[PDB]
Amino acid sequence: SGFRKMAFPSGKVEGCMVQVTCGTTTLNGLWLDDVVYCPRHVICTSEDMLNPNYEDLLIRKSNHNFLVQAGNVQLRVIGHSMQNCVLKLKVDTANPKTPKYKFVRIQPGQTFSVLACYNGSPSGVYQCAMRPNFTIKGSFLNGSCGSVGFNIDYDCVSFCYMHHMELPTGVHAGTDLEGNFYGPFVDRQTAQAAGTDTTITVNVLAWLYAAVINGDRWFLNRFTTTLNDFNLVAMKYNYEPLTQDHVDILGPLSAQTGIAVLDMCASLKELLQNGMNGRTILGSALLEDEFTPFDVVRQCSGVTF
Amino acid sequence: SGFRKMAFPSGKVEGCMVQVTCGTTTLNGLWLDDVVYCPRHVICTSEDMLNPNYEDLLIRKSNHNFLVQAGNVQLRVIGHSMQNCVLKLKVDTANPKTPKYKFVRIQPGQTFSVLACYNGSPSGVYQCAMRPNFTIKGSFLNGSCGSVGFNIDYDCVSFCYMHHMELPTGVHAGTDLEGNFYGPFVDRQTAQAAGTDTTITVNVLAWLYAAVINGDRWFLNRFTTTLNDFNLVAMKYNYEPLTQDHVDILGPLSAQTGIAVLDMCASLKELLQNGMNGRTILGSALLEDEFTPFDVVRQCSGVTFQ
Ligand SMILES: *[C@H](O)[C@H](CC(C)C)NC(=O)[C@H](CC(C)C)NC(=O)[C@H](CC(C)C)NC(=O)OCc1ccccc1
Ligand SMILES: [Cl-]
Ligand code: NA
Ligand code: NA
Repeated sequence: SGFRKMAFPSGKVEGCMVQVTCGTTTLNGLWLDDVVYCPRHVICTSEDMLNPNYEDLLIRKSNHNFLVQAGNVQLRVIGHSMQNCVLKLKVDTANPKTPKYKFVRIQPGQTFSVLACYNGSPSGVYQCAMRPNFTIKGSFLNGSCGSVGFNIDYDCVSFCYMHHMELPTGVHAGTDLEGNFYGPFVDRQTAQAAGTDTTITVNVLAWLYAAVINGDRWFLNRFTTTLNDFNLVAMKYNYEPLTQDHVDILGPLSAQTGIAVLDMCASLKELLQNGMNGRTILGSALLEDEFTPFDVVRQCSGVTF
Repeated sequence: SGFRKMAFPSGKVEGCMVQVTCGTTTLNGLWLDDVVYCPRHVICTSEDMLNPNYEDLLIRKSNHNFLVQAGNVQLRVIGHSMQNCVLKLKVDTANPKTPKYKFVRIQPGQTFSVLACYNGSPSGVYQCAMRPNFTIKGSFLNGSCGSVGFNIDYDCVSFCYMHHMELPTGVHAGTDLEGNFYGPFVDRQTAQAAGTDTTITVNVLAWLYAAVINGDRWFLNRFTTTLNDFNLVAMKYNYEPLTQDHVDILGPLSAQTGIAVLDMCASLKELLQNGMNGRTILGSALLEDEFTPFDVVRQCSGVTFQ
């Protein structure tokens, strides 16, 4: 028993992290097969970052202007190209530690593990969610750009996030590994802000199921509701709408615990309307929304990789 | 910016995890150099879990009664010995993935990463703290025994915990890597219970300093306190006593933020009295006590958001 914010084991990703330096800028790169992926703003000076013309800045660079270091070994760059907001540096050696992997783009509300890195060296690992406002509440300091987020399935690493920037409220923005930003953000030093966020309803419900599985039941009640009635409450409390697909996805947990989703929605309805009355759930005084239904099933059944 | 429960990258430990089987019992082992470490209760049988005589159980085993599997490879056991509550199986192959490592026994309040494993394969990684009552609040299922806790400050893995058991409140108990339990617990299924737990005061103060570093001051006040008056109040909320050692350890965070330690103590006193009035601190509505002063300096900027 027990329930913790749990990240995937990071070893398969650790073996892919390298240091990329261009001019005075050093950040992290991801070395897979014979290509190193990193943020394209590595080629910028501070002057450039105000209003960068990335097409123009890139032609001015040669393969020897990119210094790529895997541990204490320099990698020789033999080509360079841009894909959206990601730079792709072809190197002369395929990474022998390349895991089975694919690039995926995730949806808001989905969770992933972040391997925070500095100077090409992994430093920490933690679990995040893509927020509805397309930010992540990460923990990043200067030099963390190029750190990546991922999920694992059996032996396949699904890379979903590359870190690019911090917004004024202290939350973070980045791209998929094909260089497309999550959210309405750009890689230039202009006025940008996180939009108003909302709470991920289906994940709160998943975590209430985790609580019941771990013996925390005080919030259960005799009542049920309907999707329409509950979604009017969700809107009121800046919760994401609950769809029928969400209900279907929670089906397993409903069957296991004997609490129908709309039954649990009646519990969440009451928690939103009344609060927790001084009590806690799984050690939290807030309604936690960064566990997905899959995360709950995976942790409570001990799936391995 | 930001503040997360941050674990160490687990790869160095993943490369050491193996499966150990004796009889019908399978759990995890830790393969370092030519030795596999695992909980000695792998040699128990179902009928004899209350009062196992481990010396008598072990003398009846040969090396080939232990099946050690590293991924898809069977390792050959060529010797065995018991050290306290850990079994040490000598194998015929040194682990080529052995990191630089050491064994350290930790004190209550210290934190570490756990790599939860089943059948020698990793499931996930998370942060824990050694509670004042010598338990940890982990996430462990059947077969998780032999999973380990560790830190990796400066590219050396310090192993500090090996998982052995779950107590009735759902919390967890285990040993250091020399096999000595944390706390008064024994590897027997006789009735045992964790002591009343308390909050790790020095860690709460560290986390309040982290909040200031990251730009939040709403919880501070104009007051101060003596150390003794603080402890008289904090103990009424089941907080651990704050010692002069703890005050000294908080010095660097006090210096970076300009908030004297006993002034932060006065802030904590008021928070215990008032709650948060609908506010949060670093994304929490409770006072967090599983970040150490060392953890805050590890994760936070050296420059305060003034
Ligand atoms: C090993 O994988 C397993 C891990 C647990 C998380 C399940 N450990 C054990 O099975 C362990 C073996 C004994 C010999 C140390 N037993 C326990 O952990 C046991 C609970 C299990 C059966 C779920 N706990 C236990 O016996 O605590 C003592 C006790 C006894 C009676 C009443 C209260 C407490
Ligand atoms: Cl310690
Ligand atoms: Na109900
Ligand atoms: Na020791």
